[PDB]
Amino acid sequence: RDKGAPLNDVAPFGCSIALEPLRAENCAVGSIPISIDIPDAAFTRISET
Amino acid sequence: PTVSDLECKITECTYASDFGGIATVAYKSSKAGNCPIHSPSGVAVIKEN
Repeated sequence: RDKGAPLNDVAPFGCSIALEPLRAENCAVGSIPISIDIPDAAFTRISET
Repeated sequence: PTVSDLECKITECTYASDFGGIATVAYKSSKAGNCPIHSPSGVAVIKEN
């Protein structure tokens, strides 16, 4: 009752919190260099579209 | 069929070995039927005779 406020109410760059694995969910900040290897079967050949 | 007054264009040319290069051809025939094809230049090798 003379504490400070919670990090899910004072954090920056947009986070939420849990007493669970101690995650800080959904922190929207910056970029992520993401790269995928699609299954070639999922491709449609060009001569059909 | 005489096919002239046509048009040809690649649509997805694959700079490659397997027959990845494709090209639509705006065929402008007189009769209707078969039409043998070939590139007299050796640049292009075609899967369809």
